[PDB]
Amino acid sequence: RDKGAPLNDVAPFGCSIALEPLRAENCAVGSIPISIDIPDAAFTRISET
Amino acid sequence: PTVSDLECKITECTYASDFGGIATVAYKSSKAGNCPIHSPSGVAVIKEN
Repeated sequence: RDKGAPLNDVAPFGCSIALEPLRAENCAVGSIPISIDIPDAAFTRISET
Repeated sequence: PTVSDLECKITECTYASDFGGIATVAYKSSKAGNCPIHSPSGVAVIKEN
């Protein structure tokens, strides 16, 4: 009752919190260099579209 | 069929070995039927005779 406020109410760059694995969910900040290897079967050949 | 007054264009040319290069051809025939094809230049090798 003379504490400070919670990090899910004072954090920056947009986070939420849990007493669970101690995650800080959904922190929207910056970029992520993401790269995928699609299954070639999922491709449609060009001569059909 | 005489096919002239046509048009040809690649649509997805694959700079490659397997027959990845494709090209639509705006065929402008007189009769209707078969039409043998070939590139007299050796640049292009075609899967369809």
